Amino acid sequence: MPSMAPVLKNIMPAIVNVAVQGYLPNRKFESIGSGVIIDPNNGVIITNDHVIRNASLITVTLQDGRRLKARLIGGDSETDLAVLKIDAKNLKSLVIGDSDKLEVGDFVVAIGNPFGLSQSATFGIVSALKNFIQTDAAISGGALVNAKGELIGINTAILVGIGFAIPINMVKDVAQQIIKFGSIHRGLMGIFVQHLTPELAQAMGYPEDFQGALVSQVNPNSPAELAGLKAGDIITQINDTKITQATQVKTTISLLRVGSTVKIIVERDNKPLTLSAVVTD
Amino acid sequence: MPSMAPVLKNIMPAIVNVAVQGYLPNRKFESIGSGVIIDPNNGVIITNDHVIRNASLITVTLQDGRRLKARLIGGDSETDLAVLKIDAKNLKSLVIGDSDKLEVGDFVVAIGNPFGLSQSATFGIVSALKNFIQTDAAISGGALVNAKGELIGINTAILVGIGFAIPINMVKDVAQQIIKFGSIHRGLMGIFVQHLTPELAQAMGYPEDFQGALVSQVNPNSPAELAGLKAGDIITQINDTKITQATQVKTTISLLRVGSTVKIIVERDNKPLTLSAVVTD
Amino acid sequence: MPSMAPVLKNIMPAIVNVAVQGYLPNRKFESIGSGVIIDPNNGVIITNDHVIRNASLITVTLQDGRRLKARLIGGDSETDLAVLKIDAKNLKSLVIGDSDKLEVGDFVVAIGNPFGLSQSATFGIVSALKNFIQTDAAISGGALVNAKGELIGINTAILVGIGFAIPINMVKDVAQQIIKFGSIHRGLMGIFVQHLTPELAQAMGYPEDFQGALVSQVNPNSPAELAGLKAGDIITQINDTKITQATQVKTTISLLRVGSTVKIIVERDNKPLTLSAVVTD
Repeated sequence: MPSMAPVLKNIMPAIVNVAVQGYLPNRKFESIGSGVIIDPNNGVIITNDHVIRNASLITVTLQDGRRLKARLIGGDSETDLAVLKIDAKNLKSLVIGDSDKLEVGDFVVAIGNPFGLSQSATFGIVSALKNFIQTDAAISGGALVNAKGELIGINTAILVGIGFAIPINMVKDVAQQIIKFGSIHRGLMGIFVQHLTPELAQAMGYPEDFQGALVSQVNPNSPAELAGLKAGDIITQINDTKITQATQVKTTISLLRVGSTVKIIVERDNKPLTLSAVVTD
Repeated sequence: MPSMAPVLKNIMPAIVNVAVQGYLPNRKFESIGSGVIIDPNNGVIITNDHVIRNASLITVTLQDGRRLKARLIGGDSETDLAVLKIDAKNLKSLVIGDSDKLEVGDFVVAIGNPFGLSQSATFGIVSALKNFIQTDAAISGGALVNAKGELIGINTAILVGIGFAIPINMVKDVAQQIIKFGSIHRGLMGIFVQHLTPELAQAMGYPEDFQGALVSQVNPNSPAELAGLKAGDIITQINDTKITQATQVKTTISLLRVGSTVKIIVERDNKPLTLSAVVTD
Repeated sequence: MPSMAPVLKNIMPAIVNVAVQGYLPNRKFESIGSGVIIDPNNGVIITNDHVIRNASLITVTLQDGRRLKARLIGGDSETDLAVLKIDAKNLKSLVIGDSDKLEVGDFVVAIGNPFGLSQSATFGIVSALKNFIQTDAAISGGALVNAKGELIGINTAILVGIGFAIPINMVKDVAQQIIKFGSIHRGLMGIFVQHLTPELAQAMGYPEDFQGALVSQVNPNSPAELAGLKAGDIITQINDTKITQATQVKTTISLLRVGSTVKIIVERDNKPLTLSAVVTD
């Protein structure tokens, strides 16, 4: 008589209810969702972008009951993710798997905490892997877990029998990014860029006066890594455009069609480099 | 290649289709549902309250085909349950489990008989245990069964991916209650009360002239059992109110807020007793 | 940690996307579905009737990517099935099971290819076997497969939690029929009839001038097989009606109520035969 309770038991402490006493910008509301703690030490919670939208107040009911004060570390509408910290003790966490293992047909359960007093679970499979995960489990900002009961995704209800989650890998990338900066910008060919602060600039033996976008992380098999591009590079110049702003790469790129051969001047180990690169529909 | 057919085979005889040739009170209708036989000897069927609502006629198609005459033993809108008896032979029944075992994540199948000629089955898990069972199996008055294929719930469609059932324990409580009386009233802190008939009154060595509500059954861990209250007690007096009516306890109680310290004079073994008790939101 | 990926891997080559550049009869459209290859040698694809409805163009994206030209071999609105051929090489196919094995409760996965670039999978069980298969897997013209990952059905979305498929047996019957003729007519008591062409007529040692409907295949336990009727018979005469047209059997039959004792003069091995037969509601 197989059952999913055995693993569910294990992975439900690390689920939190989330209430957002917010006003609606120039009428009150109370948006409420669920969330998940990925670091128990630094007490990091993840949740939906849209839940903490317009948040004046941010409160996290633990599973053991501890109603709490949360802090918006950061957001990512680009993937509806959102990072929070709660200052607290005796916090339990359960395992994170690796999305890269996800086959379709793999069994999952979507878990949440819609009412703070409690739990909630649905069942289906990985339906499709489009960067969405698709699933026939019913739907948010909660855990998605595999048949081993490992945290492999985070749930995001949007616009039926079609659940939708975000891989925990992609979700770790934005989080850890958002933690380390007012972060997560995303740009060309699966790369993550940040602002080259003076403090960074010089930290890397460069000058404070020096400028570019800072390639923070290049995701493998990205046309960027293909283009020869790595983390710690400083895009000085996409084509004719002097890149001295981090969000230029994007606005710059967006205004160029697919099948177009682009020249990124990166600045690595104190020397310029053109990089043969290519845009893709 | 695991499958649920093996147990389903076993537990489908005990499923019945139910047609209700009723009129609609001062236009005909024919409400139709499914039902389940819990006692094969006394030929007891359970079903939904709303199906037999306005029933002039009550007919039960067996699984083997025997269209039959049923009798409304009793109802319970309070939990949409409803108890019927069919006078008949060679009746088969399958196992009843224990709801108290139900973990969330546990696999279930919801079964029915919407067309009398036949069968119907859905799949999901125990989602939440609020006194509702929640489930992602699609939806009534039919069996819900565990992965061992045991009868653990009864289905009740109300007002999406959210099935809803009633635990077989709770369902046995009301049934066996309804059988033994024109029964099931429910009242304070998970207790069941009935009318102290003369016949009961004296049966318990009391007088016929004697009055109170008869505590018929106190459910464990109820604030009542906590309050010191047991089955066979006769609530003579909640607070200032002389309880000589069985439904007083309720109307009496309902008109008192939560966190309020209440005095039930019970009459046990021929002596009065105050009981320190407490209401709860 | 059981999972369905292992079998899904195996059975996804044989899934095709299907685009129908059609006009709408006296405005363009592009109806698009999924389909499945049942014969890899003759390159036979099956799909929905309604997808290729009004098809001016018929194109089949393979799973490996090969966009292709298809040909409408034939249709069957009577069961929404439709048969196509694509002229092509290196084509892979996965196993076909036998619907007759299908118990309710049996696990299935519904698979498709709604976007040609890709895959898509849902999960449920065989709910009911009415000649429809009912299922709680979400929904077309795609594979339905058992827990052994065998092709046991084909999907057909019509007019909620109620998927609907057509058994692969029934689906092989119409296909192989449609292949061998401008075929599939269906008629009395689970029999399949075709036009007695001269070429057939004489092929069976008969005359070219000779006429009747050709009983092409009598399905077992059909009242026809019960009526004494077999494949290769030539219904010369249902009752008073001279059957010399193949679709007469139908129009003939349809205009006769249930519980009526019918006389089919068949012509077998060059001799007439009345057959005692019976219609059924």
